[PDB]
Amino acid sequence: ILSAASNVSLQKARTWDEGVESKFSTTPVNDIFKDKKVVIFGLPGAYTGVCSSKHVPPYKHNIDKFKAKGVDSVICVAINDPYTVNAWAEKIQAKDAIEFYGDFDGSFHKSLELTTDLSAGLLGIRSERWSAYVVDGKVKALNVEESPSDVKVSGAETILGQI
Amino acid sequence: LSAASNVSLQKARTWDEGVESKFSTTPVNDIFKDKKVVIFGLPGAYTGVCSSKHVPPYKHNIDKFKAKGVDSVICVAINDPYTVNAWAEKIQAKDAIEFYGDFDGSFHKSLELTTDLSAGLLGIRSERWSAYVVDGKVKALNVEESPSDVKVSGAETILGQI
Repeated sequence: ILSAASNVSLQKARTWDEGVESKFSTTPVNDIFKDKKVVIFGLPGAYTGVCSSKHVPPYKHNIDKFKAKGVDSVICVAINDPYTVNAWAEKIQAKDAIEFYGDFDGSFHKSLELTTDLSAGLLGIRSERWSAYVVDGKVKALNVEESPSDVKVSGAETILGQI
Repeated sequence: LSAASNVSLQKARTWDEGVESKFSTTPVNDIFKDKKVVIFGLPGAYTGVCSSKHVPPYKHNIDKFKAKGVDSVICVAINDPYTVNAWAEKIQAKDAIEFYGDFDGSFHKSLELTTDLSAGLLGIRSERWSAYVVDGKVKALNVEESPSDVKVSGAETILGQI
């Protein structure tokens, strides 16, 4: 726990991905942010509110503009097991354009203090809706929606204008 | 205090739906009270051999169940209700089987049916089980030895126990 803001995300956590493929390997956060320009956005979770409606698409549609700015990878993370994140990623044909990761522990977001209680909505403790541009592990730009159901500042359009 | 042949009736509640705003939840009484219920739980939506060998058999024998007087056949899992639904739709299992969620895990925790599946990248989930409950009392209980096995919680078995 330590409010993300413009610091070094590098905390010994790790995230997931796949589609029920047996080995269960996971990706250390270093392999994701070290020596790379990363655009990453998180959301309440697969199959929820306005995630798979207004949040994800914009990133897929501007995948080129991102790479044009030198972005190494554009990733979507969510506190969902990697198998559901994938089912969902397939459903909205967002894979191949955006790298989807899971954070079933919620440990990734917990280390950045980006978890919020969405038990009223019938989802457990989840992540807030955010986006950030991280260079070699350092947060150059951070956007956290005031309300997880809003897509006012974590959209692709915004972060893009910040790189 | 694991489940065995007792009264499931514990003040918990389960879910369902498909991102429809009201967020109502179903009290366990409304589910088991005065009814013959066949219920089976599994590790979770989009996992191992759940949506492959476990669910189908129940859908395919939905008639035989009702023939025996079963009021409802339900599938429960520690997944939010929106994912359970996405999954239920995907495997065209709805309309045949009532799918519920247990995001709290509270339902299974009260029956001591939770197991740690962190190695498989799923959090704390439920074991793979099936049970026939009459007016809240467990007349038959089947808990797989290993959550990945479908040896005793299948539809075929529970059916032969009603």
